[PDB]
Amino acid sequence: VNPCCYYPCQHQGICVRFGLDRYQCDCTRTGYSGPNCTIPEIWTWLRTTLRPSPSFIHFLLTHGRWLWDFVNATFIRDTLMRLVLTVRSNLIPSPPTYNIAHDYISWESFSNVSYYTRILPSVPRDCPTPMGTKGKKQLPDAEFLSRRFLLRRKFIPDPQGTNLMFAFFAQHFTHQFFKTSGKMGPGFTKALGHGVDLGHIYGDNLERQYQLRLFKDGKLKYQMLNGEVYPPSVEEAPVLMHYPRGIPPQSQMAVGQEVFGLLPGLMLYATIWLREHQRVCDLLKAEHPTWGDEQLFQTAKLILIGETIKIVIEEYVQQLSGYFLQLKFDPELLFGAQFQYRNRIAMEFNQLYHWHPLMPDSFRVGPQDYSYEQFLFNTSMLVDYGVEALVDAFSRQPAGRIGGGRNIDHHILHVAVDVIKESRVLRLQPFNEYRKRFGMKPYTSFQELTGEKEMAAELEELYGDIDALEFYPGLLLEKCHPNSIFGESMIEMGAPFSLKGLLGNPICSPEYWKASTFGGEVGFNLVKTATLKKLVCLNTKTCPYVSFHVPDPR
Amino acid sequence: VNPCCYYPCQHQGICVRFGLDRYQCDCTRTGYSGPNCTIPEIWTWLRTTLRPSPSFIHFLLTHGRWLWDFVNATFIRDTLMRLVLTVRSNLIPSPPTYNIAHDYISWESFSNVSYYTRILPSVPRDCPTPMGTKGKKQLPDAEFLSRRFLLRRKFIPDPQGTNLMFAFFAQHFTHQFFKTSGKMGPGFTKALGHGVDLGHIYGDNLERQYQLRLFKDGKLKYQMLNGEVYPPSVEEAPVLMHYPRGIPPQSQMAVGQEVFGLLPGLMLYATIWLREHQRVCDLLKAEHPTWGDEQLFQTAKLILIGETIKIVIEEYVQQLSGYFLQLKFDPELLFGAQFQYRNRIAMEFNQLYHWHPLMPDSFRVGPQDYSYEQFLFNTSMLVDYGVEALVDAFSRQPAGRIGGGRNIDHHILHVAVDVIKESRVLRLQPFNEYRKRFGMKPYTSFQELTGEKEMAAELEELYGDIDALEFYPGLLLEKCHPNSIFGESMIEMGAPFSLKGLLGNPICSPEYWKASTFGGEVGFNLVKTATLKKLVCLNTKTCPYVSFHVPDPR
Ligand code: HEM
Ligand code: HEM
Repeated sequence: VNPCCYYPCQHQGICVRFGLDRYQCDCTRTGYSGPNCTIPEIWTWLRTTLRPSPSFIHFLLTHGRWLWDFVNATFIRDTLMRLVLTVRSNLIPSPPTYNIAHDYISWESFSNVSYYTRILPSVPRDCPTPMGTKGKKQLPDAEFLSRRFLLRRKFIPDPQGTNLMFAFFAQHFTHQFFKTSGKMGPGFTKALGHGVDLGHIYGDNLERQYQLRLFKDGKLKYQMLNGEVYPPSVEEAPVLMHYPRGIPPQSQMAVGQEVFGLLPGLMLYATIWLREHQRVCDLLKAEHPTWGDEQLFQTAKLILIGETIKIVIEEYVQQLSGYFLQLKFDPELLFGAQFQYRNRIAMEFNQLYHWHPLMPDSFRVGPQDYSYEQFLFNTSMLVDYGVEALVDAFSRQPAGRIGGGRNIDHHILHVAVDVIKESRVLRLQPFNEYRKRFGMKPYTSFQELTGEKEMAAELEELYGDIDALEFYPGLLLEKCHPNSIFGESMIEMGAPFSLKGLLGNPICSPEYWKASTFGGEVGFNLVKTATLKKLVCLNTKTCPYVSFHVPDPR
Repeated sequence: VNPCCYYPCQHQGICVRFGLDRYQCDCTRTGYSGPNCTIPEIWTWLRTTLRPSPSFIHFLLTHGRWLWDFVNATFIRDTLMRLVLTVRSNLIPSPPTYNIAHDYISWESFSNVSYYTRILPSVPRDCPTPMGTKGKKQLPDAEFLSRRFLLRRKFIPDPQGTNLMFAFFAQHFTHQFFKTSGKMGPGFTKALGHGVDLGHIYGDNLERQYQLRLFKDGKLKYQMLNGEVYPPSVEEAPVLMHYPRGIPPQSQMAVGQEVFGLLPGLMLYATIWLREHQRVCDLLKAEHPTWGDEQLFQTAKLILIGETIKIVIEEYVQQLSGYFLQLKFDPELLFGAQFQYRNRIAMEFNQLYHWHPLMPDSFRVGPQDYSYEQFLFNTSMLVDYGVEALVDAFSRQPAGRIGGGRNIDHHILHVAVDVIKESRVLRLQPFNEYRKRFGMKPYTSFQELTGEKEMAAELEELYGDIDALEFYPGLLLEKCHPNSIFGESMIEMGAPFSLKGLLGNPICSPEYWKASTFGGEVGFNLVKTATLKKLVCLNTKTCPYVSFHVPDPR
């Protein structure tokens, strides 16, 4: 009973439940027609039938680097880059649609921005299985799936050669828009602003942003330890910070994102970006002696946002895609498109970025391995080695494979367990529903999913139906592409959430991406040539190896 | 000293002050080039030179109704309507640009949404005149300009034949997005949501919205006086309401916008829309017996927003434009355009909608005139005459001319005085700067402005330079078009602020304007055929004369 439990409306048509026993699919401009939105318009049809396999497109982006050096040297770089942007971005709705409270559009869902859109509604709470129709009557014990399948047995490094500089960049970056409320529950972001507002550096709330500001030359407060510039102490900026009970204000560093006390990893980066902010303030001060503090501050936040979003497209995403296409951040590729410039980070996007397999077994800085119980919460390590050293270290140690399964180190394995349970509170739909939704074809067996027989078989025994595989488990347990860090679904589902958040940033709008926004060519060129090496090395007394890539191929 | 005081950058290029003594104009994609953004690209040029006079275009929209009956019967209705939408909407920046605190783009200006964008920055606080360069060293005494020029001498009715149903619709409507904070100051809207969020019916803050809700069938609370449905008392919904000290809870009606106790006018309408909400709830309940309260509520807010925004385009704006073009609200005209769906109501747009000249000398309901001291705060009048009667009355009494000057009745003349003083705190730029900005040509004399010699001459004596006429005074004192309620500037500056707020509503987005949003065809057709007569008459026991127009031409 309840027709919408059968997920009847295909090609993202919407199932509105009508009088009691019946329902209706709204196929408004889905490209399909008829009662379950399934008969293709001739165009719709032709497009889909000619669309090449995802797994195949991947290989073309990792086919002969010669041809791609040539394509990268022509304007086709720009064409394909525009096209990646448009095509991938169209899959994410704008304005936002639903949230935990509403599986319909409402104005509230549209304005209460403490919320996280979901792109697919809840499994209706009146369905037979907790997953709709198919599946076991009661889901697998989370604790169990994680120990049995997610847990690191033997460390598998990522084949693409990702290092911890990347692992930690990703952590830092992600934690400016993923900040689940806790005190309100799942759904609910405390990181309102919903994207690359650099609130991990400056604060999710103004009051804290003023607490971290110097209010001189547009600068941010800091402290000076040994030779260098390190974040101020909670002594000099009250701000808050989560630190294990019994750690003292003085020894705590005040940062922006309250969690970053947790590891050096997080702290390292927040130091680089504070140093970078100061630097930019001074160039801007030099340029405009009139400016005054507030304008220097705000213009600096804009440059650094421009920097962050360039480094992410041209270096971070270029590292984990592994495409030979040279990606580029040129906002102007979208000025001819019908693109909306706004973003709402989705709860599903939060599940998908739960990629803790990157974290290794121990942390080798210098020639000494550190345990997690030495690394996590170590307050001195940063100050002791200094930004230069740690960058080099993290740049050399490899990060783990994400996809494939059996790779979450036990110290953090509990997190993946909480993720699966949140999928459950969240009532996230099946995996495959999301597969369909992101333009992919559903798995017919776990054997197709995994790509082996042993796990697949037990997984089958547990879930009961491939059509009942939970979203996060399936994401992590799917077969990796060739010799890649994850497989098909991570890229096809993750990529649109990521490119809309990046290019849907107001800065990229024709209205804002003008040189004056940044304070004239000076500022504007700083965002236009930002580079990870430049970020680290211009703020360090000596340049280490800095890369998202593990060296030389060693 | 301070180059930007001379307003150097033409065609809305932006004057960034550089090292001390010098500055630079950023002409990024203005269509013009060179140091003050003045040399036209050949396209830019050709367009502008071929653009017909505004005053002329107006006459074409009030040229032979025969030709316009034919154009209205073809698809050209839709073409011109699309074109009005695109063309007018392009003049308003999206995302928002500045605010009182920032005359540069900043992320804060972009996210602290208690703010009101201004489309042109402040007169820099270091300029010689308070208006930049030109003008008297100290501005005209507000008190004086208003008594001398704004004040109603003899009532001039509006020639277009606008009535008080319109006067009060406009008041009600406007007060859902103009809610200056007071406790924070000028700048600062308490009506966050910035547009047609129907927060005048439902509340600017959720907590109050829950206080006004019944939480049964999606309905809103109410009370039953004599035969009809009237808003609940502050007794039954705490909510707040501004009522003159000493009025008791029971006699106060609880509404949504706290000010609406002030007049029957405001209350009358809030009664119609509460009755309309309930009605819609029931149709929706009838359609979907499954639905439950929250979804009925939210789907009703969406229908009523759709209604409000139709009635405004096809009836309200059609009444005060007086064009023979039949305007239409069809969101689909913009699905091919590059339109951004977001709005931020501007402080200037608040000044311009300060059009208090509509209010008459006394209020004749029935055959008895009421004084302002009988009308304002009269708690019984609504209940005493009932919605039916008052609609008829207000539908017959004519509203005053807006433009032209000398028409603000003394009882409310003080308001216009506060407006001019807020223009001053706000440091709003000259009038003409805004003229240029909205694609018009500046006045060379007050004589050109006004269109007579006596006021113009004294005005000149007071302001010192035509290029120093304050924005609101100039708006109200400019010569009315032919036999129209206001003149050129009110339409050319007001119209874009208005059409972006209307069509930049999320509901109009391709993502939302689907039948399901509204709950299937039923709901969707209610927004698609909404009419003022339907609004009033389907919620009243007997249909009066209902119009924005004064009858028959009498
Ligand atoms: C490889 C880098 C990492 C990435 C990309 C990553 C990503 C994430 C993300 C996206 C969240 C969700 C945040 C929210 O919405 O509130 C999260 C939560 C969490 N992560 Fe990580 N993380 C990483 C490394 C770590 C490490 C090293 C630890 C170990 C200290 C860790 C422990 C946790 C915990 C405890 C939570 C919050 C509690 C919970 O979800 O139940 N993460 N992580
Ligand atoms: C013809 C209909 C009217 C329109 C279109 C109109 C419009 C406005 C607007 C746009 C505001 C600004 C609201 C804000 O930002 O806070 C306002 C303020 C005000 N109006 Fe009206 N109004 C109308 C009739 C009236 C009447 C009849 C009165 C007399 C009781 C009145 C008295 C005021 C007062 C006292 C203020 C607030 C104080 C101030 O601005 O100093 N208005 N009006």
